[PDB]
Amino acid sequence: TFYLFKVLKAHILPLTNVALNKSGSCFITGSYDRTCKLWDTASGEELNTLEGHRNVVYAIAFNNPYGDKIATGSFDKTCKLWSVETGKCYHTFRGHTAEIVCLSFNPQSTLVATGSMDTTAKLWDIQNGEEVYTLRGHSAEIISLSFNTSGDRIITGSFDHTVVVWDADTGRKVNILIGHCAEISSASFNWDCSLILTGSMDKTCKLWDATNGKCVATLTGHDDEILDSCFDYTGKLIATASADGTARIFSAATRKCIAKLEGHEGEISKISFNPQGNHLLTGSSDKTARIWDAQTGQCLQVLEGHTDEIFSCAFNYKGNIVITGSKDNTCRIWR
Repeated sequence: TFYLFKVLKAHILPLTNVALNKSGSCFITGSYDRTCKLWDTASGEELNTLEGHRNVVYAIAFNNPYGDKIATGSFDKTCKLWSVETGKCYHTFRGHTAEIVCLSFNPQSTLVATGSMDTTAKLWDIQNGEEVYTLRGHSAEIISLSFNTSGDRIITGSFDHTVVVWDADTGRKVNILIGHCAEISSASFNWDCSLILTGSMDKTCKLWDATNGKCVATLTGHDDEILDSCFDYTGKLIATASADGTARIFSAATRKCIAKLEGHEGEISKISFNPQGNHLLTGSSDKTARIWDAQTGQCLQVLEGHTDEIFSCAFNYKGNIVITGSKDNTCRIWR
């Protein structure tokens, strides 16, 4: 069971993304106010404010597990890198020829890979400051992010109905996953990193082999667009969020649908498992952030407080706390 603590209104102009640190201590918030602000979960104090960008900061993440540095991607040429210790601007990355919307880091806190709407992805060096490689293999916007454990590969999802699997080693395409009939929402690796789970706007979720890049499974059930898809910490199960307004739970190995999650008055935006793998969290357009059991299908709790749609919802890494970003430019914590 979860409850509201109090309310924290992050900004008054539109909020882009919410992301927490590994132990749950910290969560970052970006917005249309050209800024990224640094909040901690316990105090609620805005630790630092990250100013310097000339536009809306959209894609932000933590250096998790390490969580000692911050990168921010914005609606310009820019990617900036900060530390969490001090709020100053460290590294400069310019070169993308369109809005930068998707970024993620590498194992060992290597360097940074940025997915931008310039139809390209780029790898930039950080201890040094170089862009080292340009990943050109898409005909459309890159919107999704993933790194495999060990960081040998990077999968780039795009609006051209294709996933391209790059190798961080060479910087060339390993294989190109083809089969989706509409824009791809999300994609990430499982525990083994042998299988890739993709979702798309063509009512389908597809399950690919990481080895050769062959499509092992095609999952049916949703009646409209798919907005998100996820494995859990174990990789045994599969969760899919859709614009059908329903949430579906499959098997990794059997792929027969195990359960349907219903009770929604709206678009389902986000999906995520707890670190334990026993309940499941949903943020949606209607009134809600809701919590389900992965095996029942029953809604264990509906917890409210936001005044409009919820685009973000995530556990911390031991399921201690839950954080949600909404369209009312407010982030709420649930203990």
